[PDB]
Amino acid sequence: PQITLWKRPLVTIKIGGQLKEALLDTGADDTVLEEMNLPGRWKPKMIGGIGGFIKVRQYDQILIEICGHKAIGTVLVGPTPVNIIGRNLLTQIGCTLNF
Amino acid sequence: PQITLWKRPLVTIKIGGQLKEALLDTGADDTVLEEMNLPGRWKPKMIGGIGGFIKVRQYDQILIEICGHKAIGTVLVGPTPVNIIGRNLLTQIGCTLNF
Ligand SMILES: CCC(CC)CN(C[C@@H](O)[C@H](Cc1cc(F)cc(F)c1)NC(=O)O[C@H]1CO[C@H]2OCC[C@H]21)S(=O)(=O)c1ccc([C@@H](C)O)cc1
Repeated sequence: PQITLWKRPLVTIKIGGQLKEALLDTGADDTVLEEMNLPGRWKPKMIGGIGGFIKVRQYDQILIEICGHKAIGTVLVGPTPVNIIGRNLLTQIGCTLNF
Repeated sequence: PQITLWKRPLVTIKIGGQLKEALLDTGADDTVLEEMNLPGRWKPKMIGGIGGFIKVRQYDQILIEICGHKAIGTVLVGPTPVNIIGRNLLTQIGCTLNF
């Protein structure tokens, strides 16, 4: 799909058997999801944005189905206000910006 | 132009006679620029992100030429880690997401 930007670019995702809504975010290098129990081994990490930093659990090789398009990669889990699909996964589903 | 996301979608903007680079950010509702000298009256405002909130100076009806495309709209100036072009201006230059 082609998505205009008059509204937030929210898509439906499937991760860990759970269904969520997530913002397709070209301003995010990596994917950040609100707290969830994601199976696997994880390493602590810190990430920063507007307003400061949050502590997240770094998970590698996580399967996510983004708008029906499958991708595997690093997924950060922590206290983000919103689920964010970052460029690490946008590249796998072939997402481009167009103007 | 069509832009892949293997690298940050950074573009050159011209605002207030000054040249800057700014991130095309579909996850940002609003445009927020690193500290800069913008002529005009401005209103105090607070905006939130991953780490919390920052105080910014709000400038309305500001002209920006983003990658050679002209847009006029609100520009927030404050302690952002990176210059971000948000949806309020991306819609004006016809930016879309495509996958
Ligand atoms: C400038 C910040 C940006 C470049 C440094 C990085 N960020 C992405 C932005 O797209 C962000 C998305 C966002 C949307 C929300 F609705 C809520 C929220 F908390 C975050 N937008 C944002 O802060 O926008 C501001 C301005 O507009 C407003 O609307 C939206 C909120 C307000 S990040 O998320 O911090 C982030 C993502 C990933 C990493 C690692 C994994 O790489 C680090 C950091």
